[PDB]
Order: sequence, then C-alpha cells, then structure tokens
Amino acid sequence: WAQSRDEQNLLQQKRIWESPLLLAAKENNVQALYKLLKFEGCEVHQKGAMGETALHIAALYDNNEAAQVLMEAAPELVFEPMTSELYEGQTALHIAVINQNVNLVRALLARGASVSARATGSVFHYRPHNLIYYGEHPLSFAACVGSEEIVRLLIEHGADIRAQDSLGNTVLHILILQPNKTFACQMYNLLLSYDGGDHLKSLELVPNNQGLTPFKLAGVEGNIVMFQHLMQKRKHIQWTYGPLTSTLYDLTEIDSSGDDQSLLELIVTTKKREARQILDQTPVKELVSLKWKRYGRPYFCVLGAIYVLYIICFTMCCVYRPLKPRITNRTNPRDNTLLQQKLLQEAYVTPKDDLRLVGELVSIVGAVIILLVEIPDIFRLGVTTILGGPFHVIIVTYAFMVLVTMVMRLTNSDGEVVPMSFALVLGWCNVMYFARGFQMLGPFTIMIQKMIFGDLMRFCWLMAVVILGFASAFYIIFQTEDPDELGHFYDYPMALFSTFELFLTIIDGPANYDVDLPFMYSITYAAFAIIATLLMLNLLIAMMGDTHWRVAHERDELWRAQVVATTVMLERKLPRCLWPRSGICGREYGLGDRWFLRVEDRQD
Ligand SMILES: Cc1cccc([C@H]2CC[C@H]([NH+]3CCN(c4cncc(Br)c4)CC3)CC2)c1
Ligand SMILES: Cc1cccc([C@H]2CC[C@H]([NH+]3CCN(c4cncc(Br)c4)CC3)CC2)c1
Ligand SMILES: [Ca+2]
Repeated sequence: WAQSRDEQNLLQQKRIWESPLLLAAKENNVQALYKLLKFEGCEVHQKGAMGETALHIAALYDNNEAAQVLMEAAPELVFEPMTSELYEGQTALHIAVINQNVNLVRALLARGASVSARATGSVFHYRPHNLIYYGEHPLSFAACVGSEEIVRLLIEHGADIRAQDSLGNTVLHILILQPNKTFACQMYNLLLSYDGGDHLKSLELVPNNQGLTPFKLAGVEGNIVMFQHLMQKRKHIQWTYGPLTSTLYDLTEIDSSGDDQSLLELIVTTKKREARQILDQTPVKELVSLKWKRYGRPYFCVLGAIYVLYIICFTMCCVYRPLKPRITNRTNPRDNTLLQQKLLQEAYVTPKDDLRLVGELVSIVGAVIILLVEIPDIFRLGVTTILGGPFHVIIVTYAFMVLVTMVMRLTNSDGEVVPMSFALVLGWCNVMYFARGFQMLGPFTIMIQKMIFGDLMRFCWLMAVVILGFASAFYIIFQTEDPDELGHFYDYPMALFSTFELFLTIIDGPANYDVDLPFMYSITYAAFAIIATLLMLNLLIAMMGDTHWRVAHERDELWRAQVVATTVMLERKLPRCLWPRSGICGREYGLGDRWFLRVEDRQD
C-alpha cells in the first residue's frame, strides 16, 4: 500500500521540479523568484501535489530567507492548511516548529497563525507505519522535538495546554510515548509549569479517550523513566532517620479500587514486554509481595486442595464405571474383536452404586460452576506469551466434555469413553495451573509452555514429515508379508502408528529371527534410525538446550507476572468479608479517605 505516498512523494518532487516557482522556493533563490512575482506575474497561489503552498515548501527545506519574501508579499498563506488527505490540516507553523526554525516561527506569530491548527493529516495518526506520533497541535510538536523556546512562545501566544487530540490524549500522554525519556522528563515538568494551578482540573487528571490518566499510561507503556518521575507528585516523605527514610505512597491510581480503573488491570492485560518490568518499582513490588504473602498464597492453596480433590472424585467415579459382559454372541466375528461393553442406560439399582452416583452429581455442578464463571468471560482472544489462556481452554473444554458425558450417559453408545478420556487427562493436566505461585515449579510450568509452542512445534512438523515417507515405505514393504509373526504395518494406519512409535524408541523395532525379512527393511530401518533417532531426536535436546537459558530470565519475569496476575484475579471475583484492602485509610489520620502504603529503605 505504501506505494501511494511513495509515488506521491515522487509526484511531489516532480511537480516541484516541474513548476519553476516551488523549485526556487525549495532552493532559496530570492533573486530569481522576485523576477516571477512582479515582472512576469506568476500564479502566486500555486497548489502543489499534497495541496501544499509554496510557503509550506520553504518551511520544509529550512529556507527562512525566502519565506520572508512570501510573508511580505502575501501574508495570508499562513492560514492555508494542506488540502490533501495525507497532510490535511497541517500548516506552515507545524513544519517550522518540527524543524525548529525560531526566526521563522517568531516571524509567523508577528503575522498571526492558529496555534490550535488541528493537523488532521492521515500520516499524523498514531499508526505503526507512521514512524512517529508528535500529535496534532504545534505545542505538542514543540514538546516532542524537545524545544523549550518554542513551547513557551506558543504559550506566550495562547496555546492550549489541555488540548486533546483525536484519541483524547492531552499533550502529556504524547510525551510518554517518546523515546527520549531523558530530556522529555524536563519538558513534562516544564509543561506542567503552565498548568491551571488549581488543585482541580489539572492535566494529570485529564484522561485518554479510553480513560487513561498520564500516570496510568506510563505503566502500560513501560516508561519507567517517566513513570518514576510521576511518582514524586504522589509519594510522601515521613522523616529522615539517618540512612533510613520512611516513605508514604499515595496509592490512589494504582490499587484495585473500582473495576477496570485498577492500574494492575492494564499491566496484566497488555502484551507489552516492558510492562512486566513495571511491577518491580518501589511501590508496586512491595505491594504485590504483601498481597501475595498473606491472603494471596493461602486462598490459592485452598482452591488447589479443593480442585485436586474434585478431580480425584471424578476419577474415583470414572474408575468405577458400570460393568456388563459382552451380551452378544459376537465373541469371534473378526478374531481381533475384544470389547466388553457397559450396561443399561437406566441402571436404577442402588446397592453401592448410590455411592458412585453422588460423585457424578458432584462432577456435573463443578463443570457448570466453571461454565457459570468462565463463560461470562467471553473476551475475544486473550488465550493461546499470555498467562492463564490454555488452562481456561482446558477447563471449559473439560466442563463441556462432562456435560457431553452426561448426555452420553443416556440414550446413546455403549461405553462412551470419548468424553470419559478427554475429561480425565484435561482434569489432571489442569492442576498444573495450580503450580504458578508455588516456588519451584512456577517457572517450570511456564517454561514447558514456552517449550510446547516453540521448539516442540518446530520439531513436531518436521517429525510428521519424516514418518510419512517411512510409514508408507514400511507399509509397502509389509503389505506383502505375514502379520502373524511381525506385521507392524499391516494396514496403513498401523504403519503410521508403528513407524511413529519407532521415532521415540517406544516399541522394540520389528526384528524376528526366524524369517528372511525383505532386506529393504534392514536398509530403510538403518537410515530411519540415523536420521530420526539421533540426528533428529538428539538435536531436540540441543534445541531445548540453547533456547532454555536464552529465556531462563524472561520465564522468571513472566512467572512473577503470572503470580501477580493470579493475585489480582482473586481480589476481583472474591467478596469483601475476606481479603481486605491493602494500606491504611487516609481519614481518621491527617489525610482523608485516601489509602497509603508504608515503605522504609536504606541509603549508605
Ligand atoms: C502454567 C500453565 C498454564 C497453562 C498451560 C500450561 C502447559 C501445560 C498444560 C497444557 N498442555 C496443552 C493442552 N493439553 C493437551 C492434552 N493432550 C494433548 C495435547 Br496436544 C495437549 C494439556 C497440556 C499447555 C501448556 C502451563
Ligand atoms: C546439553 C546442554 C545443556 C545445557 C547447556 C549446554 C551448553 C549451552 C551453552 C551454555 N553455556 C553457558 C551459557 N553460555 C555462556 C558461556 N560462557 C559464559 C557465560 Br556468562 C555464558 C554458553 C555456555 C551451557 C553449556 C548444553
Ligand atoms: Ca524395549
């Protein structure tokens, strides 16, 4: 798609090279353009490719000596914005502020220019293909390029500090998205110097269109530099006891007060890898440790002891399935037949089956309770880098499978083990979710997750590629030999199964010492062993070897997040009689109704 602007920028320079007026304005030839405006009166209001003016060109290629003439010969071009869609709304002041041309900006204000010129051009939007996002106002441009002299001159001419963009962002919301956090921190405080001054209606309370104060946005963006610079307005010093320093934190726009207004709600839902780096700062790291030590760790282990026993009961009733003989004289049709089906669909006898019946009634409510607490979370994606994604799928597919096994219990089939088997492994594989905040196997469980999707999925595709060539060759060689003393590949499905069974050295390999096997097998099996058993398989060890310590730190950082994120989940879906709010009420004491956190440190 980028060809448009590429062609347009090429079509731009073509028309500049074509029309001799803008060619002189681009190259700043004041002696030549005077011959055009007055002698052979040139069309002054020429509109180029992007609906631009000749003044817009002199501001681009910083030629302030030529634009001085255009202001003295036509001082109304300053009010002309770019008429194209790419640069709609952009004026000559924006380019002069971006390029930081002081005497050009200082002369534009001597002739009047809209300091609120909403540059709504398409390339000014906050998009990935747009390399920067300096906002829509010339004050944001001056603050983005980091020029105090331009910022105050716009304030000296009535610039709007709290001017929101299209996305509801003020001008502070844009500074956080900038890379140069070192110098932008100075610009932020300098920009706040022109605040309304009152205790209300300040810029740090004006939220994004999506409801994000600048303090909240810094956490989602992982801008630790701008984040800690915003903490000084909120933190409170208690006393100076030598090296010690008791510090009080305003704890307001951080702790989970209401619903989505929690700051930790954004850290756990975002995908930005630098947001995981936020919960190590001096207010958050201590709080999440307190919320996890008390209340956090115990309440989770209860659900662990609750859920683990719930699966044992379901397993205890699954292992005690109904029992019936064959019922049919089909004992020999296809000698390979070996089934012994289950019993009546009613089965109203009640000796000790009433003991197994109550467990089935225990297994149905746990599934619908899961559905009654997880189906209300129909949030798109958010599942399988993410945290509790796969388990929710494991849990809701387990619950749906048992709800099928209850429908399968009646009316249909004979021994519906399809919903019995799925709801058994998933029920036990889900207890790996209750790892997480458990010291030693928390980073373990996220590592095998980061390994089942990465190196294992790389290996599984190349593994399936190999066996299909051999299993077909194995079936072909053994679609003509006896399946009674060997026949590991009697039908093509078992050919694939027995060949795949040999990729992992599970079975013993076909090798009967009473037959003259097709020597193609002896050759095909040897090449199958060298490639698959050591070259392909031992390299999986080496592939798991390198990519382990490469992520042996991000896994722990992910583990702290999934410990903190799980600590956040309980505080929401649990009531209030248990799990009280962290901190101390600001009222009664000197403050009022707010909450504060006590933290001491140690200098040197
Ligand atoms: C901490 C944590 C949270 C969520 C998931 C996990 C891992 C273990 C459980 C899951 N896997 C995959 C799904 N499932 C399965 C079962 N049978 C065959 C196949 Br393929 C797959 C169980 C194992 C996924 C990765 C860890
Ligand atoms: C099969 C297997 C299992 C586990 C590890 C390995 C090797 C991978 C490379 C690793 N070591 C250390 C990481 N890295 C390093 C080397 N020197 C100094 C510094 Br600090 C770091 C590379 C060497 C370990 C040895 C092989
Ligand atoms: Ca063996």
